[PDB]
Amino acid sequence: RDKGAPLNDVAPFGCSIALEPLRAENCAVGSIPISIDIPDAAFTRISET
Amino acid sequence: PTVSDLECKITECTYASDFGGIATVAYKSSKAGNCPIHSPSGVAVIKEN
Repeated sequence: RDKGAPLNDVAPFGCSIALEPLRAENCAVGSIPISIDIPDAAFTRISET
Repeated sequence: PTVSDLECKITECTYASDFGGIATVAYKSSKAGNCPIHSPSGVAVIKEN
């Protein structure tokens, strides 16, 4: 009752919190260099579209 | 069929070995039927005779 406020109410760059694995969910900040290897079967050949 | 007054264009040319290069051809025939094809230049090798 003379504490400070919670990090899910004072954090920056947009986070939420849990007493669970101690995650800080959904922190929207910056970029992520993401790269995928699609299954070639999922491709449609060009001569059909 | 005489096919002239046509048009040809690649649509997805694959700079490659397997027959990845494709090209639509705006065929402008007189009769209707078969039409043998070939590139007299050796640049292009075609899967369809």
